[PDB]
Amino acid sequence: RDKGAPLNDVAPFGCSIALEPLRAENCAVGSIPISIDIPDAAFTRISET
Amino acid sequence: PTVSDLECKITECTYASDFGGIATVAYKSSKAGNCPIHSPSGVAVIKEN
Repeated sequence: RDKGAPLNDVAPFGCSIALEPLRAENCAVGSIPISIDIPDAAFTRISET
Repeated sequence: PTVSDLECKITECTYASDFGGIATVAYKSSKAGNCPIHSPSGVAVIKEN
């Protein structure tokens, strides 16, 4: 009752919190260099579209 | 069929070995039927005779 406020109410760059694995969910900040290897079967050949 | 007054264009040319290069051809025939094809230049090798 003379504490400070919670990090899910004072954090920056947009986070939420849990007493669970101690995650800080959904922190929207910056970029992520993401790269995928699609299954070639999922491709449609060009001569059909 | 005489096919002239046509048009040809690649649509997805694959700079490659397997027959990845494709090209639509705006065929402008007189009769209707078969039409043998070939590139007299050796640049292009075609899967369809």
